[PDB]
Amino acid sequence: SSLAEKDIQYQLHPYTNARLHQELGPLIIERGQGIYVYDDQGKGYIEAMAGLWSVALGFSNQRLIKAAEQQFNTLPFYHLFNHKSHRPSIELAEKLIEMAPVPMSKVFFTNSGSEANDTVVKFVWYLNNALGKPAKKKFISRVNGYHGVTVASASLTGLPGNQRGFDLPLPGFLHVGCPHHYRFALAGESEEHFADRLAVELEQKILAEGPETIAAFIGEPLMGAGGVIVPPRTYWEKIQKVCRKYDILVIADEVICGFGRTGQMFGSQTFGIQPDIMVLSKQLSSSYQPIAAILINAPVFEGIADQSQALGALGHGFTGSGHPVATAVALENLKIIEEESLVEHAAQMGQLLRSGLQHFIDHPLVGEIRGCGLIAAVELVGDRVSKAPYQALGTLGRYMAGRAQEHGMITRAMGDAVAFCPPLIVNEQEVGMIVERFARALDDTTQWVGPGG
Amino acid sequence: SSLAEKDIQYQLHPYTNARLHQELGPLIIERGQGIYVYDDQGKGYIEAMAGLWSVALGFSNQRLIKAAEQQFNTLPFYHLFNHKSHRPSIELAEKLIEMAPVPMSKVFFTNSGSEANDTVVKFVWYLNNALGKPAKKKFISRVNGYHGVTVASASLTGLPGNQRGFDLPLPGFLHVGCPHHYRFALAGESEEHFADRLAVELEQKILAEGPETIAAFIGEPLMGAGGVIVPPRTYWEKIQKVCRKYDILVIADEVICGFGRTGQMFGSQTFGIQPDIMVLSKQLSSSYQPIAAILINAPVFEGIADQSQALGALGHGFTGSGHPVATAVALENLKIIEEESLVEHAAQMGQLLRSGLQHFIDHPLVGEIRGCGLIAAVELVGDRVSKAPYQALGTLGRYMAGRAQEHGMITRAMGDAVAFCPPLIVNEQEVGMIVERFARALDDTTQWVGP
Ligand SMILES: *Cc1c(COP(=O)(O)O)cnc(C)c1O
Ligand SMILES: *Cc1c(COP(=O)(O)O)cnc(C)c1O
Ligand code: NA
Ligand code: NA
Repeated sequence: SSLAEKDIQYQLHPYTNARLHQELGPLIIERGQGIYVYDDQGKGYIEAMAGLWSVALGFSNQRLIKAAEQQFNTLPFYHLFNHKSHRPSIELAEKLIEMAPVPMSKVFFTNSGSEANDTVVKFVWYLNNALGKPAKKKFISRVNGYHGVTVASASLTGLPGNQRGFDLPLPGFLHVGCPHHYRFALAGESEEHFADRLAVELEQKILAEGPETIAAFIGEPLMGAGGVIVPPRTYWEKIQKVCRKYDILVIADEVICGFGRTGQMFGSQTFGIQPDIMVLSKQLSSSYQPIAAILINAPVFEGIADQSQALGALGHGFTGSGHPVATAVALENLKIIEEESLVEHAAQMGQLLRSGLQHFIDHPLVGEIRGCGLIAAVELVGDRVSKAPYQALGTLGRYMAGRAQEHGMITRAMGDAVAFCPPLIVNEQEVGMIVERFARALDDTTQWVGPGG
Repeated sequence: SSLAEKDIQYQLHPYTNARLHQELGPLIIERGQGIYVYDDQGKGYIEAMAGLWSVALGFSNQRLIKAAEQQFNTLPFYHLFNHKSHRPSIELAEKLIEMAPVPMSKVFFTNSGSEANDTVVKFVWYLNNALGKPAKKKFISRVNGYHGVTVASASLTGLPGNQRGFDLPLPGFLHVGCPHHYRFALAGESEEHFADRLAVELEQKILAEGPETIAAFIGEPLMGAGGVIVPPRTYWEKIQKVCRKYDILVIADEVICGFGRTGQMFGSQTFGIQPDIMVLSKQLSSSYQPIAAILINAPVFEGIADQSQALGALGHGFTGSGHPVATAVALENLKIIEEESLVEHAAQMGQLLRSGLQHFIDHPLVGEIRGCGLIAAVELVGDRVSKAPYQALGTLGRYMAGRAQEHGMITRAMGDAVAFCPPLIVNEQEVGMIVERFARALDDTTQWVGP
């Protein structure tokens, strides 16, 4: 049996058509270095997605690899249960609290972003029980938001592909509108008037459900997996006013935006969010180890702490919570981002990426070019006036991502939008090569469609 | 400014009283080797729990550490989404399918046991929707079962500490009896008659709820975190007959029993279980990396595969699913357990542990000694005739576990029981030292409770 035949025989793949997988088999990735990965045929690709929006320092950072070795040879596993602790969890918790964009009290560690958001749901229910508000339990999130895949975190998620066939969302998980002006604003509506209408939708949902029943609002500052959706001017200001009016917690899901993706250290800084709770993962460790972190402010911590005393202990934790190798690698990762000024470098490389894509702004298949910092998308359309797709919605995105792969670049299609999220270490020539491979894929796609006009 | 002060300032601890933590601070563990860990004052402890029921090869296995280094220097991260793959995920999936105790079709990888059980809930809902049985969605688990801490997996869990204050369980997550003869059998009742009554309870729950509404039954072959509870003779045979009668999936939660804990490779082998689905973690990697695995049989795969075609793709996955460093370490871990014959070594060390503890069967505070393979527990009581606690349930267990720590041994209290789950590499004199530190803690506890 070949390695490809064994893959087909033995693995159920995430985010894959299992029947199509039995016919086509895998694309096997063998090795990586810098911004590049190589398949088992020796073909090289720029990883323009940094894997899954995550590999901040690229695929061969020797400082992360040596940090792992040193921790393995000291203490390769221990836990944080029943007052037990270890140095790497303590030093990473200190660094995260001291770099937070608003005053924060404590860190709780998990393996995944999905586990982290699931834990935030439990901690908010625990808190409101502790404060004697047993009705204050409902969550509000947005259409096309992504918050993970557990029964609870996939209920917060607003992408139908995460819910159809899974009996989700659960009761008490509500959704308001996707803040994408290009797709959901009225003809001739300003960004500010769109933001007004979204803030009115939220207030009317709160009043309809009963304000006393609404615990929390969760959002990505900029929505990643749902299409690199930049919210309209004044959205976060007006949404937070409505939340503060009804005593609703604001949760910033920073799993993609965290650690320099949007032009500042946090999406909360870029978009003027003052959250009660932050969720972090992905670039936290450059995905070299599975780890996520929850930051909670003083009021959230004090209520949980009171209830943990009354009930004997906090009845929650994962075996891997604060894993000493994962925390050691994340701590070294954050030191490198600070020491090499990668937040400022990423902001400069992002201006070059956006300028390169903007040469195609009057192309007949280019509907919108969006992003900020070092995250971007180009949304393709069959018709710029109607914004209608070529053939079925998703046809241009799938064709573009296939052509990009042929031209030695891995990008991700989100319907008809193709994404860019390269490693923070990308250099000026490499940004040039990313835009060149985009341009070759667009030329291929244009010849296939034949726009005329 | 001290490391302990920083811990108090910045960390919320799992399974901890946060206010008591602000007063006492942490016990900081600095380093480990073999079966030992050491605190920041240089004091050494036997890790009689193998960390969290998990560190099978001990705290200094150089083969696992080199396997990690080699994978880091090749490909330190990639994913399995959208047909992408990599060698360590493929070779581990092959090894897990070929070593399975019943015929299995496919592996799906997660980071944690909690994520794995949560994923099994979603996959069973997805399957029954695919088969046109939209009502067949309810799960049955047991009192004192432990299946993890997500909103869904803590609903499967049967321990009140995991549910009180969290508004759990969710609707459609049902619980039948804990199969613990010492606590729940009627006066006189044999193990076989206890098993009969538990099988009748399950059948009556299924009929009361509507058989067409019941998707799955989940159980640990023996219950770990809920008290090291060995089920009575004939339990698993009779429960499986009832499940097969109403077309109910049997899920074996092997997160603790997996890879030689119970005297055979799997708890399913020890207890004669033929599951449709298995869940694995912990000893899978000796916890050197966060990883868990779901094994599904042919019928479960064929239904999920058809639905993934109809809906365009399987709308489920974790960033870390099949992480190449975690899969590389787990693959090397399973090779070592096989090459060093640690299933048979663990079985021999387990007989020594259980025979050593049995010397204390007639101690006035010992209610029950239980175990199988290299997992055991001693339950203390304030009165052997009534089986009543001293003061309140948990008072003896808290004091016992604290005295064991003073005597250089880390054990875990489960109410008034203390647990034993040492690394599989434990040697004969090390088992002797574990029993001796238990004995010193028991002497201390006896003098404390006093006349
Ligand atoms: C990727 C992601 C998650 C989920 O993280 P996993 O580690 O894959 O469970 C949650 N929120 C956002 C915004 C994400 O991008
Ligand atoms: C520990 C455990 C789990 C949960 O594993 P985590 O990795 O801590 O989420 C599930 N089932 C059983 C039987 C366990 O012992
Ligand atoms: Na470079
Ligand atoms: Na050491």
